[PDB]
Amino acid sequence: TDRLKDKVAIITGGVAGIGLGIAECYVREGAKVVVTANHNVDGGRAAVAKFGDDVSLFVQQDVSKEADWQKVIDATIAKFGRVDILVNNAGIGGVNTAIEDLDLADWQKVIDVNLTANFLGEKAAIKAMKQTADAKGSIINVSSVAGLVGLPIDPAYSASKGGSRLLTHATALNLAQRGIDIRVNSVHPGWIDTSIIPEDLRKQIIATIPVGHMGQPQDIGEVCVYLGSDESRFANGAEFTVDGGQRA
Amino acid sequence: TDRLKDKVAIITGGVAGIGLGIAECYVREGAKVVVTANHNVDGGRAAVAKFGDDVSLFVQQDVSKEADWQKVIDATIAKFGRVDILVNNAGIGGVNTAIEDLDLADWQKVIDVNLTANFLGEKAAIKAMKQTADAKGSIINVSSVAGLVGLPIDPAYSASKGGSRLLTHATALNLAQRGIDIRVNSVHPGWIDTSIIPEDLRKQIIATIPVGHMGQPQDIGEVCVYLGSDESRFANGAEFTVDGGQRA
Amino acid sequence: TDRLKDKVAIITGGVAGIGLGIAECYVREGAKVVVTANHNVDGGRAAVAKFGDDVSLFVQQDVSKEADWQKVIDATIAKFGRVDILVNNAGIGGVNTAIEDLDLADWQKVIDVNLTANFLGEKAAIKAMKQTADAKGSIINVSSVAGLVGLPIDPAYSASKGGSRLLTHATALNLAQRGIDIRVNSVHPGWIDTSIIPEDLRKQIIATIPVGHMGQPQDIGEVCVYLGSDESRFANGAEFTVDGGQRA
Amino acid sequence: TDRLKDKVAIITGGVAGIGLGIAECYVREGAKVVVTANHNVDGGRAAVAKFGDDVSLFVQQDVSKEADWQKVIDATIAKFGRVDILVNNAGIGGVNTAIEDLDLADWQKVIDVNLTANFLGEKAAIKAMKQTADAKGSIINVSSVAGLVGLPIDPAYSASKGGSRLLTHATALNLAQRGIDIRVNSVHPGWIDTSIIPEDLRKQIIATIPVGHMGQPQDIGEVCVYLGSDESRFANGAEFTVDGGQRA
Repeated sequence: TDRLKDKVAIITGGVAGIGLGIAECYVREGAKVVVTANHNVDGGRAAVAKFGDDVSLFVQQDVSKEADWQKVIDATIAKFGRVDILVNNAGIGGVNTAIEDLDLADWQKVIDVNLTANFLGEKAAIKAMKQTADAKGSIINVSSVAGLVGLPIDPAYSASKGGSRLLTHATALNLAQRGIDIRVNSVHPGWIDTSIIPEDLRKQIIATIPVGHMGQPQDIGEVCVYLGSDESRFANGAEFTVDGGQRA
Repeated sequence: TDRLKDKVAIITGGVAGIGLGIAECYVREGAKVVVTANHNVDGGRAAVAKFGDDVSLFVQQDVSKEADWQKVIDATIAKFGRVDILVNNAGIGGVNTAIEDLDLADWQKVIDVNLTANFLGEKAAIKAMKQTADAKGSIINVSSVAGLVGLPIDPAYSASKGGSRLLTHATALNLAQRGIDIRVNSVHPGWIDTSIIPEDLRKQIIATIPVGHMGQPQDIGEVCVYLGSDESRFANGAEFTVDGGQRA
Repeated sequence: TDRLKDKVAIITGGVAGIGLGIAECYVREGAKVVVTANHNVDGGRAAVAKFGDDVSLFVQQDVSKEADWQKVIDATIAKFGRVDILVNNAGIGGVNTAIEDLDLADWQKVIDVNLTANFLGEKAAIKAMKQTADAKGSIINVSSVAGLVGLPIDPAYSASKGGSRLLTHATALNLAQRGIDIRVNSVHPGWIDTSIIPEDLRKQIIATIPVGHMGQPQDIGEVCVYLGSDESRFANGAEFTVDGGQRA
Repeated sequence: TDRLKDKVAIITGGVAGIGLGIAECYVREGAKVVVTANHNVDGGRAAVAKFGDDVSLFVQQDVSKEADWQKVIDATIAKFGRVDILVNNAGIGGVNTAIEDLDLADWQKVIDVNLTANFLGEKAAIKAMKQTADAKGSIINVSSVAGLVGLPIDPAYSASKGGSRLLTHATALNLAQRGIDIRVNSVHPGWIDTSIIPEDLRKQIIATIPVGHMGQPQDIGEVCVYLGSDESRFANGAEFTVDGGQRA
């Protein structure tokens, strides 16, 4: 049995790191994937060549732009006929700079990409699900437990993650109350082994993970398979943490 | 499939309702199951007849009794050679009344069966896992939405479920700190339709569920497959809520 | 009395509802209060008139505008020579629409006023405290219950209060890590009786409050007196909920 | 102008450390106090002598004992005529024992004292408030953020802390549904400097506190003053954390 047979999924930030692991798990389970990225178009070439252009498609996308969402939706439908799943995975990370010295622009950019872009994606995926999937679908909002090492001191990153969490709740409820079978859940990765970091951090990172190591990207992929499939038809407005016990 | 190939699972209260659902999903994925019940001996025979002698075993068990835990471990190792997964699913409602009118004995029964029994089981499962499974395994405490938010009609229940949720955190961390690869996680079902009730009560229950219908036992089963299998190797000390939006 | 003796506080949204309640408690306890509004000079005059001219000062303020924070700060130091306390109480609801039909401009306006404004105020206040109070002080982010559980009718409000909440945690830790004695906490009001409202809506709001009645504005002020004074010197990065049991 | 004027409060574990801090704040604010202790009878007599026996009383009490609860209630009414506040402060800290090595008797002891005792106290206090204070009162369930220095690894401590959290919510709700104005809330102390400890232990402890220092007993007493008075009449089923940002 292929757990995502004929499902069509949009995965933002989908050609590198965590998003790529989600794409790999999805393709493995029989799904068609549209993977997107703002700048990494060669990442898109590589993914499509890996998966095959019959089951995968790359689209360039800046998730902060309302216009690129319509562009991805149209490209997804044009290629695959429908939209069943949105994985909002694209996000920018946390920095350790003093809060009183943070420029508005740097704050606003994080809010745009980590929070507002989730809203925009939801809105776009919901319309396309009502239009092509009999108002049925699953939306997954991905946000790391910690996006900076040690204390979550990045006010922008933390704020946008907190925003994303409640967005998920409110959206699942906003839909449910009008009888629309579109589930919205959040996934919360701890520390995944993708980007290399200085050893005075990497060792300091692992020191914060009870199980003594980092996750792989497919760890996050596996939970997304669950949430994307009808195995999770009664999971809604909920938070799914895969963090090696980081915030236990 | 076989997402649980050659895993041996103990499932307490596994012969009816949610527990039977978990057992059905487990058997589907190639697991061997030991299902237990305190009173429902005939439900247990029925389960083994439906699954088969070769992959299932019924052991009568009062989860509150320390000796019954040793009994199930003994029977499990004698039958299947090892213990890979414990699902603490057995539980009891509690006396619906005014808090200050609750008898200590009624309070204590609920604590005994919903909380202390979980600890007894973790302990028994951990020893069996170190001895027969190279100190690898997965423990799932089936708690309740009532361990996340207060249940007005039954505070002993709420208390016991909030306790087993935190027990889950501590146990996972206690194991992880010492390098032991036994994961502990909690599952929080909302309303699952498992019994006949008055239509008045059913309406009241459904009003509290945003999606407007109770879940089914296999909804819980599915998340338990994910948690019991190696797919969730980086999920630890975490809470998995399947409640159709109830506490969103 | 005199629990806030010789303290100077800026209270945004300070001339009506919750904020006026906070100001009333603050004045009562010996504080100098700079209350602000964006479009309520009439409100700001009655407050100033009733508090006196020497204990209260009114300033027009758009909390979303970075320039107005400077203006308010400057005028507070002009009048009272220091800043000890900031109460981020200004906030707005949004459209009560279906999520897929919410215009980005409506989303953005809620995020600007409820979330980004809080960050702007924090920057402003931290700078003023560093120089005019020996880097000691208290910031109180007035979020809401909507920042703890989802508000179906307003996903942007939920997202923003969820954001305010984590912003609080992050800001408190950012300052503490640098040995700066500026505390940041959030307060989460449930339903407080401010507007006049129709009986039907009243009855159905009161239906969701376990204690059977809305709170008063001074209920929020009492918890803010505590958070503003040195009685709470060890209260940091925490959440303070006064909601008549609404999210219990 | 005294904030707990004429109030009668029972405070378990109220003769040393944190409990004594709560007692000090309470007497300062005009309350009459009954402080209790299991073994520390000398401390009990000291406290009453310090406060004066016209405003205080000491009763020996094992909070796990149903009968001792009646004893305390009986003595309180005998001496002060009524019961307005209960502070459940008695409690055992945690240990670093391996989960699978923990004896049932050791587990049970902590459950009895840190969870079941809160239930027994709530039960006794509510009856007394109904009978002598017109079904008005305030109940405070105190449980510290950490029971151990490092990771929360003590299963019994964590489980009882989890259960008390939920007992607090459910009890508040159980009462509110019957129109009974007894509020139940929890208070969560961080590390409080109460005893002589070795400097390496102090170092490890402070390492986990973001503000870089322990609190003082009266930090806990101040928040308890707020909760015990009518300043917090709309505060119910809620958790108040005073921890220097320890779990922020």
